Amino acid sequence: CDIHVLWEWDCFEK
Amino acid sequence: EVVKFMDVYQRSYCHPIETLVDIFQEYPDEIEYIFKPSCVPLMRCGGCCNDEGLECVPTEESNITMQIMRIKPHQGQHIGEMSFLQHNKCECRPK
Amino acid sequence: EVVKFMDVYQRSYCHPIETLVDIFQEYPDEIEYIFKPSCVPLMRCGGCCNDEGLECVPTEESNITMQIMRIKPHQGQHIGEMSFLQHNKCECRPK
Ligand SMILES: [N]
Repeated sequence: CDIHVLWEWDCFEK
Repeated sequence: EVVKFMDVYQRSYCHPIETLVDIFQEYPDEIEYIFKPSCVPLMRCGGCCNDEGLECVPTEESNITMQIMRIKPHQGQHIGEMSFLQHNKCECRPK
Repeated sequence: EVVKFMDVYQRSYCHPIETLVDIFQEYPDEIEYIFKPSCVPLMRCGGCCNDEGLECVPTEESNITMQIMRIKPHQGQHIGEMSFLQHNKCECRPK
């Protein structure tokens, strides 16, 4: 989950 | 009746968004004159990034030309072309 | 290759437009928190009235609720509903 790119869901929950 | 998280996060993430800009904002040295319209719609990078250390900056730009009216006091009415900077692509980068 | 005057005038004239607003501006009593996303898209009055004697103000408003992620020190990551003010109608009115 790179910080410079738009995230998907799993980047937030885990 | 409640916007779900992923819809909000994706809709607000750094991207080009139509922004209404006052022409004096772009060209402060022309505050002496009167323009019609006084503001123009421009695509400019907007939104937030995943971290406060990053910022939404353009990675592709271009000029757009619009028909604007300008008039000086007690003088003739002019209509002509004015160019404005537009943002075509945006990315979250270190500031 | 040129936006025509009437097109520029209509699109820039006072009306509700999708604006990207920082949550801190809307919840000043919660500036301790870190929000994700840190900004939300909201309908807000924007544009110009083409007369220095007039400004673009909301004449009708409503609420919208969104899922926002919240965290502060001594606390873990929460997800909660936050309500925001939206502008449904705008008109040009004396300053
Ligand atoms: N994670």
